[PDB]
Amino acid sequence: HSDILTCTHCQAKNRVGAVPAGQVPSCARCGAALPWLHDGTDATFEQDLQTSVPVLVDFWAPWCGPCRVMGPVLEDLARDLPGKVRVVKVNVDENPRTAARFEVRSIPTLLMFKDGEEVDQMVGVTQKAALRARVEHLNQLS
Ligand SMILES: [Zn+2]
Repeated sequence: HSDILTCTHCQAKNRVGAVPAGQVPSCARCGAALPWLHDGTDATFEQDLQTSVPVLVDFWAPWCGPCRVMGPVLEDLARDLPGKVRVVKVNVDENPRTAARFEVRSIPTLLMFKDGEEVDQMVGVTQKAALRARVEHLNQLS
């Protein structure tokens, strides 16, 4: 599974799938760290968690009103913190095993993982500044 990550600096489209642990996606044209935001599936979820950077898993659905608001916020978060967070979007309509696994009840639900373990949970709309603060906090590496 692969997704296009667009470089903020030179505009290059970068098709990126699995990322070796210890590394973060970078632009193949100019070298800059990419905004690491992409779709995740039941099939890919365990691999999506195998990174060092904080992993922000966004359970969303087409019919969910607040998801239309939260999408752009997560997009800005990944752009502002390129390579310091991995945003994994999980369409619950299409990925029922992972939604059930984490006992998702409200849409949107945002879960934050660190080294494979759930470390935070945010139901409903969350301000981007609070998200940024929790991500930099986790980047202290704790
Ligand atoms: Zn670039």
